[PDB]
Amino acid sequence: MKASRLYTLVLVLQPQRVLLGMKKRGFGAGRWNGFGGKVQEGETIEDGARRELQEESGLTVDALHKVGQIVFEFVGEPELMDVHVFCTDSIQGTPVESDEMRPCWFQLDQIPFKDMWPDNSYWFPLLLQKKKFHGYFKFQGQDTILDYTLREVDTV
Ligand SMILES: Nc1[nH]c(=O)nc2c1ncn2[C@H]1C[C@H](O)[C@@H](COP(=O)(O)OP(=O)(O)OP(=O)(O)O)O1
Ligand code: NA
Ligand code: NA
Repeated sequence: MKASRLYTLVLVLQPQRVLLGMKKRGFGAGRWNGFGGKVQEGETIEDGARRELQEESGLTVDALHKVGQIVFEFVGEPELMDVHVFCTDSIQGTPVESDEMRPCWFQLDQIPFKDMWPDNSYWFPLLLQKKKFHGYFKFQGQDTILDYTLREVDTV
């Protein structure tokens, strides 16, 4: 039995495009990802997701809808990442680059899967179909999946 830490992940998904953020600095830079980070004490998971979206992309939203939950395990790390996945389509400002993140729109026939986390190829298609899901992925390093499960669910 392992302990888990709570994280959020936010996909700004509009009818023809998705907003992703490229990690600019540190280890892992170069990869495109949704926006998010660790949930803080006292805030709801949804409010943590809204906060990270604002801090990381500049976008504010009044509300997000929860679309999935994914547990990530990394070889050599005993703590699991419990990632709660949310989707916007409703935004009211422009994305802003920082020293840490560069946000960019991609058309939905140009989703940059090869430069995203490898798990995204599996669960993103469900998100695009407006389906909900639970997933688990075990990684060796940043690129190699050793085991995974993915299921569509009616309720997250
Ligand atoms: N395999 C994966 N697939 C994916 O789509 N997103 C992943 C992922 N692994 C991690 N992430 C996302 C989840 C979360 O949004 C982010 C990881 O959170 P961070 O470590 O950036 O959190 P914080 O910015 O709160 O951390 P601090 O450095 O403590 O401030 O990256
Ligand atoms: Na944070
Ligand atoms: Na983050």
